[PDB]
Amino acid sequence: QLNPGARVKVTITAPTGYKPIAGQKFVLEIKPKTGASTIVTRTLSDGYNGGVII
Amino acid sequence: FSGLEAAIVLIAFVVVAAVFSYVMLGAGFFATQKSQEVTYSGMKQATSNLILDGM
Repeated sequence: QLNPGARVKVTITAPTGYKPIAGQKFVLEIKPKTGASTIVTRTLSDGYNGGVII
Repeated sequence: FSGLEAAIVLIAFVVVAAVFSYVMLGAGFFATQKSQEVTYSGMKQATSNLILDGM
């Protein structure tokens, strides 16, 4: 659990077919129970040996 | 003129009163119990709403 005004490091592993590669956009919809649902779309620059997604 | 016969009627006035009283209560409870149902359904009508969540 998260008390309000706190954070946690979430770690996602994409399923076998869905692992995105450089230049491929992915979307992640975060759906807390009882709350507004976010979405964060990114596209890996074609580049990106890894690390921060700008 | 004797109140003996007045008694005979006084029964009848009382009896139809009690029967009306009897039914009006029954009519009344149902009125109430109906009035309750529409209310319960009334709140259930609004609060039973369902929603599309996110994209």
